[PDB]
Amino acid sequence: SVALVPHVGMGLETRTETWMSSEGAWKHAQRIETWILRHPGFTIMAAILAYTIGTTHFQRALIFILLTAVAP
Amino acid sequence: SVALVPHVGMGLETRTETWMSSEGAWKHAQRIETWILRHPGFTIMAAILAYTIGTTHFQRALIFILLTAVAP
Amino acid sequence: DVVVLGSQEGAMHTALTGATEIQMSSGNLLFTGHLKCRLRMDKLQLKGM
Amino acid sequence: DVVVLGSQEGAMHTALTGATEIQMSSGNLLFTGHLKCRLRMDKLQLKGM
Repeated sequence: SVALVPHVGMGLETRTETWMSSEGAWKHAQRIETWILRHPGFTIMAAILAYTIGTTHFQRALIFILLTAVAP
Repeated sequence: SVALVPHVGMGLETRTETWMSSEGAWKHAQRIETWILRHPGFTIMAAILAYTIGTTHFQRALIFILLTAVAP
Repeated sequence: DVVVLGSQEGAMHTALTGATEIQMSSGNLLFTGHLKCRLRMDKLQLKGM
Repeated sequence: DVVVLGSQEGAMHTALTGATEIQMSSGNLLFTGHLKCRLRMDKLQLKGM
């Protein structure tokens, strides 16, 4: 809805503290960890698919962290 | 905020309709579509970085659509 | 300085997608879901026999 | 049936994460930004020589 597309990377930065920094600076990193520790089986199975799709370890960790990131 | 975690994969879905079936089934794809049409160069750079990693076509396309879908 | 942070009514009506509405105004009347029924029909007449 | 969605105020306050707050309750006074200013100080003596 309107509470998505949150007007983040659009230039316009200054020295002044914005509307939400230190509140919105870490909201995704908290809701992802909450979502992982209340939905673990998709992270195990995403580690299985990421270990399957990918030859070197860098793209395995990359596909793991992107597949973990795309889920809400 | 609370407008995230949108109660999607929770089980509990019956034959009855939910609160925003057919108005929440496509808001994610419309949001990503208008985001790409407002921000093309990250999708060009996502194509470039998706191409140099991924020594086969499948994980190039996979890392491309995941890197597209992570950024709002 | 401190500020209040608005109303999350329409923000949470966005959050309640995928969650089936019930009717709690007078009684907690649900209108979703199912139940399993074992149906024994040993004592049915036919009304026309 | 047709229902309204509700107050979008707090969701709008979530939408503005990354918008620099100004005030316009009186005037339109910004308190952000900058300007490149060429300072030209020719006739600037010392007051005390």
